[PDB]
Amino acid sequence: RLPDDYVPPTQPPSARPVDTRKSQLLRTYTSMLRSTPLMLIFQHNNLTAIEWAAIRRELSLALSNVPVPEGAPDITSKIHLQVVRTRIFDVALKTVEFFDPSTVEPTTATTATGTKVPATYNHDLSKHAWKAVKEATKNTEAVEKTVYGQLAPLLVGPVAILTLPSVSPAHLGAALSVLAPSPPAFPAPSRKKNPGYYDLTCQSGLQKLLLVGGRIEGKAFDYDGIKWVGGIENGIEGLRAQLVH
Amino acid sequence: MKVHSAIKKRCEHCKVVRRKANKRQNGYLYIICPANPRHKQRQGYR
Amino acid sequence: SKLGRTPLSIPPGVEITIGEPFVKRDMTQWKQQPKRKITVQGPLGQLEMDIPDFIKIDHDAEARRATLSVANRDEKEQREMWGTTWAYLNRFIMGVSEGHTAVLRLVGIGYRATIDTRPEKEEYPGQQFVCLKLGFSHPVEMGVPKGMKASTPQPTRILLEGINREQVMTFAADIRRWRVPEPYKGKGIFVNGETIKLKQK
Amino acid sequence: MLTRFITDVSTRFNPFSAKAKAARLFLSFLPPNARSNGMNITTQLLPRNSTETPLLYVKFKDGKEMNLDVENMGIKSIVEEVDRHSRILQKQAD
Amino acid sequence: AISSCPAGTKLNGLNYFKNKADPVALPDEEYPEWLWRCLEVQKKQRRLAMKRARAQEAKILASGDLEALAPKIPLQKQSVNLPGAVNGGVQDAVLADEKREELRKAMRKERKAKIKESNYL
Amino acid sequence: VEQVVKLIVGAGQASPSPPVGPALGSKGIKSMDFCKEFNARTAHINTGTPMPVRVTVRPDRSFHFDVRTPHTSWLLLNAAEAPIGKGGKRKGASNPGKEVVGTVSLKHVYEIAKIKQSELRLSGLPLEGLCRAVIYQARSIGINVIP
RNA sequence: UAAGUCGACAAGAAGAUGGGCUUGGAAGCAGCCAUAAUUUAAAGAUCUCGUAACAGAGCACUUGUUAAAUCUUAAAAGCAU
Ligand SMILES: [Zn+2]
Repeated sequence: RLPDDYVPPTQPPSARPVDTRKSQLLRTYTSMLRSTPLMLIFQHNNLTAIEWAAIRRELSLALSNVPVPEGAPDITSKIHLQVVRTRIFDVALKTVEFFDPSTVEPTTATTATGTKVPATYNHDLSKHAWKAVKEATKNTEAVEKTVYGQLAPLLVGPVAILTLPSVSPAHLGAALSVLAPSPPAFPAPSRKKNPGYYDLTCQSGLQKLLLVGGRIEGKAFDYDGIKWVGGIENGIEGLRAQLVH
Repeated sequence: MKVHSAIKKRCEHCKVVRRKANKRQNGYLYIICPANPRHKQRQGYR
Repeated sequence: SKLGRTPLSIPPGVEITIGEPFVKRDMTQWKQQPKRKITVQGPLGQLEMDIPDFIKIDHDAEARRATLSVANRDEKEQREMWGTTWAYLNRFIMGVSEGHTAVLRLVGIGYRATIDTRPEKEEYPGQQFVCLKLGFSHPVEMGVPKGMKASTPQPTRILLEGINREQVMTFAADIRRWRVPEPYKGKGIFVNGETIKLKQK
Repeated sequence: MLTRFITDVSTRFNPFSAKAKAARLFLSFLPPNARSNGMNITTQLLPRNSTETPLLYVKFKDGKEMNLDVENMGIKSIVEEVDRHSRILQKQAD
Repeated sequence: AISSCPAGTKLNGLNYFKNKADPVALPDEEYPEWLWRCLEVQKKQRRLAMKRARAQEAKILASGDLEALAPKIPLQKQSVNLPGAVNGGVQDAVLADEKREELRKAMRKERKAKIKESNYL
Repeated sequence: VEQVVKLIVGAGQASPSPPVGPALGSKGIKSMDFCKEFNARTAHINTGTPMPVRVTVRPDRSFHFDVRTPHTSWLLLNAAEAPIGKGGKRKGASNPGKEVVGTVSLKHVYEIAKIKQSELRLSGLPLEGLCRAVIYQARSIGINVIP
């Protein structure tokens, strides 16, 4: 029979309860920051359900008109506008920035049979991770120089984040003109082609979304800086220009 | 008001308070409810 | 308590004067607990209270703030008077600077109110008397306490003013005691937005 | 906070500046129907390289104009002042 | 030949506009592949099972080891780091972006029971 | 408050009637104008077809109504070739668990989702997720789905 | 339990859908049966009201604000009311 000291192999000792959504959602953001290269942070102001659907309706429509005939993976539906927990999403940054996995020493663990097997606890919800982020955050001025510090003001109030699977400037123009239009660089969709955009429900929903800052390859970027990235027709073509020189 | 030997909350607004306790008596336990005045109950007899 | 920790912002003009631990001799008691006379003077008037000695005031004159603290959080008597003494200072500060007001609404056909002087029953020279025609056979006249100003912008609207909240709100309850709101038509005297739920029929 | 009595609000701040944090929270308290009621709000974002002093602008329905610096006073202190003027108006109306 | 409806079947009562005819079924091959896998979610005598069901299971289970008898802790209750890596690639990225959506439904099913039970009390 | 009302009316049948009359005649809005204004919206549908409508009556008795596609239950039954029962309209199963009225194949399900995509408010929902929203409703109206 | 406990406060609480049956009417909420799904920060074919029936107000549920550095909630036991 299972002994008392036995711990499930898929449930190492965590720093705090894992059943609660507070910690279960922290494990998601920790992985979102690693698999999402291009991330835009917005601010939502008490948007309604129907308005949320309408706001997410223009993205899907606007992001379906991006030409991708090179047989590349179908990155047109993994782009979601997700409302995240600002408080628990603040710990996510710290975990990536201030926790080094390679600094954990493996220990012997008991399986169902009771035999001792070496194991290392490097999960984000471990007591070692919690201790690292806390001690690292003790220094205030040094944290401001890090990328996390350049985003600490952003993580205040309700925040809605847009997640792109890859850094495709084409996918940004289709999402940067529907959520933060600024002609002539990123003009809003036309009225005679996209009447759904200028609806009473949707139009009133886009006024409550403000793009305060953006994060790219783990680097803080100002609002004006995002325009420079979106201005590029494509990341691939940009490299060829330097080769001709 | 209803004087029971077993007073219980009958809604979320019912509160248990001990009133009329002073230097001369111990008071009674009351169930006071602003939402429904039918939930007013007392525990003990004068 | 979570309210006793909050500092007390002293607005411009308000001046707090903390006394010294004193004991008034009481022949009826063998030992009186020391107290501290606190005066809160300002534009509108001056209020005073005597707090227990175990309460300590960190009167910051530089930043114009004053935080309270007790000598033992484990005692029930010190935890209670900590939050209470803070709630009074908050009223004293916001009562001597801005002032406390109470609005009474008279609902019901035939309910009026006038502010007239009754020199016969004056408890202090110039006392104002609120005369209420609450469908009674006799007249209802109550002299305003010394320190309060009563006026009637409209016949069915009384406006009490004073620096002591306990005095203003206690006098408003005396007026409301004549006609307590009923749940069938809403007739009565409502104090400071008080409302009553009506019946279907 | 009571927002019904506020006509217009114009905030000019920099996101990266820590002082502007107070200005950002103020924008969140506004209700959702504030746009439908007719209130006008214009937000300006400063460059990151150089940051000017944050500016806060408020107007009540009585024509009064309030202007308070964001750096000196915190967010909690800003909420206090706006409620007082919003309160006296309510007592006056009644 | 996997669908009961062959090409050319008249789709009944599926047109509400005047100047058009009821839709006619198209070839099965043209239809998207996902339409053939979205149907994966549809879910004395007792004495007879006690003779065989109870016995056969004990035979196959081979209750001599304590590896297949583990609790099999649900994913919605695990703490293992999700298979996400930094700069792992678009393959690793997408493949890593699927387990986060599979954990989403796991916790979702847990809310139904908690809400359905909360409303029963 | 701009009250909203739900009423199922006929395609080209707009006039004071049990469905139309009492739904909005009492609130105050000028109904006769709504009857002649609904015909212009519904002039390409079979006469008598039921058409859900969410009329939003703003203050001052100004009414703006958004016509919607036929009910999903109305299409599943009409497409399943169910036997007409009481009231002259195809009735659903009395016991969805035990009884079965029709067998609607997946080739029909893929179509009822496209016509339900015409609504702008439902035009963003991918069709992959919409075909299973109707297969989930066929279990409550007693319709079985055959591959 | 600073990954903000607890209380309060602000908003949200999607869609197919007015589930089918039922009844003069039954639209989450007379009753009968079903109640796998879907999409979301979340959201029961519905827990407490409400309507002739709709509508409408809360809850479960979800985010934010304030704010605890031995200060959260429950069970049992001792002694009292
Ligand atoms: Zn009660």
